[PDB]
Amino acid sequence: TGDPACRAAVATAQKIAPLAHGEVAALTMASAPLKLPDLAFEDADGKPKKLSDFRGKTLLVNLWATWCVPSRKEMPALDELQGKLSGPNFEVVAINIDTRDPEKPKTFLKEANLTRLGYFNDQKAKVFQDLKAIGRALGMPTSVLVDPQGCEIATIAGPAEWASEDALKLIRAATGK
Amino acid sequence: PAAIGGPFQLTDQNGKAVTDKSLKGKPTLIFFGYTHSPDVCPTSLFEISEVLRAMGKDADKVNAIFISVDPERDTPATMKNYLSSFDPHLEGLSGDPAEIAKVITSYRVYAKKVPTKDGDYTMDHTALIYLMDRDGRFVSPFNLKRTPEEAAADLKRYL
Repeated sequence: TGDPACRAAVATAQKIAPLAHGEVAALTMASAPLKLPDLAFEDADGKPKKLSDFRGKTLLVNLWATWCVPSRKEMPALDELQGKLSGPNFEVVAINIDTRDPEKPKTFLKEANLTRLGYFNDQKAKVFQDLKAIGRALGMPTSVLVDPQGCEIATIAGPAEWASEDALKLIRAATGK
Repeated sequence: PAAIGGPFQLTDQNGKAVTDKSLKGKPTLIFFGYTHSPDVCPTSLFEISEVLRAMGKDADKVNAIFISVDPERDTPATMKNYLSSFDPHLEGLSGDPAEIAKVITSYRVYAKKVPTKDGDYTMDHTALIYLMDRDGRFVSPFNLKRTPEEAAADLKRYL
């Protein structure tokens, strides 16, 4: 039984579906209403964060890890996607789930000059557990495009060229308000 | 002819010999995969790692054994660098094609090469975890579709 508040997110998925080709071809559009679990994580300053703190904006939620090469390969594109579309209506929420050497992922972003993504993390990797339980963490990386209501619009298991024009078009269409 | 498992001699990430007999005396998790970089990462090794982490000091009382199905690219060296991001209780095993082929037969592991279009391939595999008892006899698959706490509590029953 799909949460009725997420039926509007279902509607968006059907509109932008023709934009799910090329670089963003591996996106599986939501066909049923799905409210995401309120992922609990931290920001760069150690303050507790939840997915519901980002209510009101369309989000791209990514889970990445240092041991997952393609997850760390796509961090520039996500960073380029941020700042290009971030604003009152959109954010990329990239969450690191390294459980060991917490300094390693932090160093990755600094040494690669990726400063637009902040540093959200869950060293418990429970955010991974959260997506796995609802069939939205089939691999790493995993990324979910989430609406202002915390409802699923789409999901992709694996990396993508997020800074490409194919990627940009679907997000721009998905975005509102 | 219908029983899961068989004899083997492989080499761990530290160059030490590990066999089916050295794995006796403890409940033993056997599972299969590869280190070498894929376009999308399988989660089995990380999930076992999280179970091992959930087990605390009891992680010592079990064997957790990761066996390459891609012997042509996986070495102790490749295993060791790869395993350094996961629980230190983990063991990653290598060998010549013939010994891996021999383990693959005994555990009925699906493993076929799948070209990854960028020029390389992915070794598509059986993602199943095999539970073996203290005598190396097949018990059952070990379920990972639950929290690492629930899986850890399950594994502690055999301790």
